[PDB]
Amino acid sequence: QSFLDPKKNWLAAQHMKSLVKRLSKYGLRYDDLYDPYYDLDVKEALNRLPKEVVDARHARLKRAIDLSMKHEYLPEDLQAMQTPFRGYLQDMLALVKRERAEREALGGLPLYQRSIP
Amino acid sequence: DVKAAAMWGVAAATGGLYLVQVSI
Amino acid sequence: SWAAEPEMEERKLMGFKWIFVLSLALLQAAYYRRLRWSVLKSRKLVLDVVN
Amino acid sequence: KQIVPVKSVIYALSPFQQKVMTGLWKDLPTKIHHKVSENWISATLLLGPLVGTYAYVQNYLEKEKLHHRY
Amino acid sequence: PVDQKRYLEESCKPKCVKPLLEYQACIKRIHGDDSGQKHCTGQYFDYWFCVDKCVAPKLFTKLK
Amino acid sequence: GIFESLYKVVMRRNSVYVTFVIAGAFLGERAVDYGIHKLWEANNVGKRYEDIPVLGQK
Amino acid sequence: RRYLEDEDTPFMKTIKGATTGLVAGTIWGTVVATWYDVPRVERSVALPGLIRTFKMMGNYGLTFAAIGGVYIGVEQLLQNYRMKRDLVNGAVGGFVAGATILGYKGRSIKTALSAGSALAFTSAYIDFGGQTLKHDEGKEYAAYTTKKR
Amino acid sequence: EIPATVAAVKNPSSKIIYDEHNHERFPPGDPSKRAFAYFVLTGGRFVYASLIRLLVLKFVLSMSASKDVLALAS
Repeated sequence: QSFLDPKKNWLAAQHMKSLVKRLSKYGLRYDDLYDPYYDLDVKEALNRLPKEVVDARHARLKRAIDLSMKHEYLPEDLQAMQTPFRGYLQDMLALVKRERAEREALGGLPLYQRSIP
Repeated sequence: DVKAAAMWGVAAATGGLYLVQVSI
Repeated sequence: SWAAEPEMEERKLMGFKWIFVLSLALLQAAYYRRLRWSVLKSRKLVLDVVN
Repeated sequence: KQIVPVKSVIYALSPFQQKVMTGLWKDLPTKIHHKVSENWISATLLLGPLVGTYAYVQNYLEKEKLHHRY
Repeated sequence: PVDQKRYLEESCKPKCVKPLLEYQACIKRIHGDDSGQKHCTGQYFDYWFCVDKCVAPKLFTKLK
Repeated sequence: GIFESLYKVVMRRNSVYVTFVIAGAFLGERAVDYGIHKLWEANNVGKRYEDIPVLGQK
Repeated sequence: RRYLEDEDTPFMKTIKGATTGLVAGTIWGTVVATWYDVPRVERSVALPGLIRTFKMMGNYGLTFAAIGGVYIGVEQLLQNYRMKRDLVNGAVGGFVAGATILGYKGRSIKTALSAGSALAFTSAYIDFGGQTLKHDEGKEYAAYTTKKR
Repeated sequence: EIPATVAAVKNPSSKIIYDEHNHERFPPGDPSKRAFAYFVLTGGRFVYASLIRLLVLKFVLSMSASKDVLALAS
């Protein structure tokens, strides 16, 4: 997209800078914000993801929650070493969504449905 | 225990006298 | 003013007493919460992750 | 709803082996600086329309009042 | 028994010189009305609000 | 020292602790009432009902 | 006399004090920035010097405006609470401004007590008199008008 | 390359470092100060008991008789 690219848009660049600063404080990637209970496509993608990646995501989430509980951020060195937006879930999420789309198009039934709360 | 029951009765009586406060 | 609010003196006395007593309660409750959360807010966590 | 396991090592200290309320009024200038700097945009957005609208309403009412003064 | 409120309102005229002069100018400009629809109630209210603001603490200082 | 000795005395048993809690609540309420009444009387001098110069002259 | 001069509702008093404090702080920051020399490595460039000057202007203006606003606001609130104006009415306001604003700048309680005491004394010293350089009004200083007796 | 958790598990060290960002620990050796915390909680319980007692009595006496019927008795 044109306006969403930080190179071509100054507003998008400032938004990306602010998002990087916010994520690096708690030391968790952008894809860590995705909730498995939200879409269940994230749930399927994380199920298909390797155990090492899933464990690293869970460790990052635990660290972020502990930092939020302690009312403190990561130290400066760890914030510098933090690398948000290094995707690990977007490709598999897109693959799951494509599979769901083709299943819906060719009749079929949903492989999983969100339970009525 | 007899002593424990007696002390708990004393505590309950003190609470009742704090609540109702008959002749303070 | 007395006829409209004949309970002003008793109300103000009770309010002063309870405001002071409940400020002391707020101090104690903050201490209690910080003591109960002391184990969680002063713990070291090793997680095997850097980024 | 099931708990996910994370490999970790946790060291915790007894609540009675450490200070409780001393860490509250510590690094207060730094805490206040973080509160001010991280939230000045939010405070401006919350109190921006309010103060400007109040000033505009006061000016409009004053203008009408002097206009209808005969 | 003279009125403390009246005495102090008479004594608060210097504090409200500007509203009093504005009210007097309003009266002078409005003098000569044809039928009605004209009044100086705004200047009157401003002047007496200033006087009332000037008079209350001294008023209950003198009153017992 | 003082805190530890008092802790022993009033918390060796939970029933004794509850009795001490009730007694301390009563005594503290009485002391707070006394102090606030003194402050109220000191602030409001000459305005009490007993301070009216005429009470039986009607 | 001073109270009788102008109305000056307390909110407008506080706004005027904050505005004039901001102006004075801007002027003082500009003066300080132009007085203090630039480093040797910064002599060739001018934009970093201008940026430093602007930052000093902003800092001094903000701190002076905060001091003035806090002082005037505390004085006005104390006047409203006590329903009267006295020497200590503005003396306390000076202490609060120094203790809160200047104390936060120094990041120390001792500076807050030291700066607050100095401002409180200065506010009380001027308020001790009629805020007039000369306190004598019976002296003529000039013979211009004839009088019968 | 050894995992941090594995190294911590396999190397039990006497020198243990806590967070200490908002809770300054006592120096190693001083006794636990549990009496002071218990007495602070005891003062708070004084306060809470007073409030509960007065609320209960207020409700009960409100449900009790009123000044109008008390005065009509004569």
